[PDB]
Amino acid sequence: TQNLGVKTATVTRGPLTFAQSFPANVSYNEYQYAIVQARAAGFIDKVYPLTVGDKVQKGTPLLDLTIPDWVEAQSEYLLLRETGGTATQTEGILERLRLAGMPEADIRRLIATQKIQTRFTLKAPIDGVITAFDLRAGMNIAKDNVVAKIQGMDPVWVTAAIPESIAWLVKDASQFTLTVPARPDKTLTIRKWTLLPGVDAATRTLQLRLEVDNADEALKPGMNAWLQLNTASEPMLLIPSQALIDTGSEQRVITVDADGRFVPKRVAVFQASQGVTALRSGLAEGEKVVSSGLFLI
Ligand SMILES: [Ag+]
Repeated sequence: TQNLGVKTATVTRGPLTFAQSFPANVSYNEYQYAIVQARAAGFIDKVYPLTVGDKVQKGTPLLDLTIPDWVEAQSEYLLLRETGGTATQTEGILERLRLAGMPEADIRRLIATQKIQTRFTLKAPIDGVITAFDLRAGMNIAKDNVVAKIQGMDPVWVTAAIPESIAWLVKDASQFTLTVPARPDKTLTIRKWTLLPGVDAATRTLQLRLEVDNADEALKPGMNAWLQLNTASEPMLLIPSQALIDTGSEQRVITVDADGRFVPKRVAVFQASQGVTALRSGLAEGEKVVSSGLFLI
């Protein structure tokens, strides 16, 4: 017999979810930078109040290079304007200067002020941080030289390493939980996600690129981060773990009959996890099973 107090569950067919944890490295994304490089070749000036580790916005100062060749060309052009000159010829000369590297705004300014144009302070393009920033004091610059570069933070990248098989299992962003030791947030969005086929033969792991959402600012490189990644399995018959009993080779449980009448069924488990058990053999889909309750022999 089995007096009332029950509770019930019904076998259903599904995959089992396996949760795994990996350690991510927080990194600055490569494409989100800005390289301030210089057209023409030039000497440096002023050099500003910057130290290589600073916040910058729209590049608003940075430094100034005064240049030789352009000035000579401008002077020749000015002389042509003063005398009398083919307007077209003057235009061609201007075009050559523009080609050399003249900023267009600067050329317009020179035309407006018939002032030999000579000194430009260049401003960095993006609101940003600077990755490399150390040259100073009037030095030669050439061709297109790095005036250096600026790092941006709208995005961030957290890297986790996965086994190849587990990685193939991946698919969808939802089975992704990201968390951090320093600065736990309301949470962190995962905005993009990618597997870089490059197999860390050091080990047999693929590299997972994760683009975190850095719009408010609480993110840095080499901070520490845990990627709790969710996974799954070919589908199996699933019972709600609690109702299942063995303590020996006896291994199983009770089947209802809509009659409210019980019975023993000998099931095989396969695996257990997270909160449910998956049987290899034993029960049929939809069969009823019990998840709470007690009764007497
Ligand atoms: Ag299975």
